Amino acid sequence: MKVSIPDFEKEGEGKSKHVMYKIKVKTGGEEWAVYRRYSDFYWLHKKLQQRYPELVPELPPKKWIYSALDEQILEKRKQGLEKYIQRIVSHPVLANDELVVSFLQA
Repeated sequence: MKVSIPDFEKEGEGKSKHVMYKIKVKTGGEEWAVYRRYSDFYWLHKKLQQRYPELVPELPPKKWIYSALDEQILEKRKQGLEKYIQRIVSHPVLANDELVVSFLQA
């Protein structure tokens, strides 16, 4: 399983600016995308860390981000979340964990 995060996207209203990260997932000759917020990654991390504290990599940190205004902050978070999820899928045991399978397919 090969994963990457080519882009982030802002979805919603104007008052509920939320940022979602587009995760591109390849396995065999199949490819699809899922969209996930930082808070989705944070929940995944906390639950995985309970199961496999030895294997879970460092998650990019929580931040006060004003209005999602700062794209420079978002580009760095995108990059960090990409390294994070790549590291997860590099461990067969995590890649096959039901949480991760759901995270990457739902």
